[PDB]
Amino acid sequence: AELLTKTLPDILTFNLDIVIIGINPGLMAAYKGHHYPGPGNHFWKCLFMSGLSEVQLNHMDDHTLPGKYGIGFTNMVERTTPGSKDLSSKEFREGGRILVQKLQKYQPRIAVFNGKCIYEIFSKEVFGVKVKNLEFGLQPHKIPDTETLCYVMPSSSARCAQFPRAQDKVHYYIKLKDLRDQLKGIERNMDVQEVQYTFDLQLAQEDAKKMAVKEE
Amino acid sequence: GEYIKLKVIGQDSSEIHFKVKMTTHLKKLKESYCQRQGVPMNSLRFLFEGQRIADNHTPKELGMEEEDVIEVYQEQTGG
Ligand SMILES: [Cl-]
Ligand SMILES: [Cl-]
Ligand SMILES: [Cl-]
Ligand SMILES: [Mg+2]
Ligand SMILES: [Mg+2]
Ligand SMILES: [Mg+2]
Ligand SMILES: [Mg+2]
Ligand SMILES: [Mg+2]
Ligand code: NA
Repeated sequence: AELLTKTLPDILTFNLDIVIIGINPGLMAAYKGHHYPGPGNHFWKCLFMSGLSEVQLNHMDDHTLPGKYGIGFTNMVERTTPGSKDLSSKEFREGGRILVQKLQKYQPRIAVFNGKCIYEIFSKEVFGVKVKNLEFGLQPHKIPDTETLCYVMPSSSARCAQFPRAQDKVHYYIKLKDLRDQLKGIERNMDVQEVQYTFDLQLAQEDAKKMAVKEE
Repeated sequence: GEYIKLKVIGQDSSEIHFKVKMTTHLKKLKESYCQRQGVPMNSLRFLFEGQRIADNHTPKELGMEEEDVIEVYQEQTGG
């Protein structure tokens, strides 16, 4: 089949702690049939760097996340296509209905929005609210008629301009892990707690470029 | 016990704030830092006002206080 007609099977089950939600399937993800295949994405690196996974995994391990990590995947819109930040209001709205339907069925503890962009779209087409001063992290609203929380993290795509490297985004994966543990009553080692991360944008871009040039 | 906020600054000017317990071995801090930065524990050295931080040093032992800065350097040349 031609790439734009392909879809990406989501990975959902009951009793999940986290569901990673993006706008729609990326080109490489749809092509390979796995969620967030790098190197143009920082998801898997951040997943390990934040301690959400025990070892460094890759897109071919996505199927193991529900069972071993209580993590699943899906997207706002199932249709594959670049420029998805500007899809029609009607397509987003319909995708939102389907997404909320799945969340109300599986009831994951936290709906994790991969980037402010997708959460902004979700709020507009589902809540009917243009969010003002959207902050990263936990949001005050839950998925319609459920106890599922909404958590917003920086986009994992390498295209994210605000955060050039995986390490510039991992802070929120760490905060997500801390929240997750709290919900499960998992003993949190309060000896050390990361509370803030700031960096120099330009040096980060240059660093990201260099590492990208080094062929392993 | 009591805790203090420490700022860990890297050579890329990244600055990472951590809330740390005064009586805990900084090994945890160094470990947390190395993992979140994606580098080996032996690839970095942590300094507090000229003093290299050992795994069994605690903020209280080093005389650290709120807002103190820890500087991190690589043990080897750029990646
Ligand atoms: Cl196509
Ligand atoms: Cl990958
Ligand atoms: Cl973002
Ligand atoms: Mg997803
Ligand atoms: Mg970060
Ligand atoms: Mg002590
Ligand atoms: Mg001791
Ligand atoms: Mg002093
Ligand atoms: Na040591």
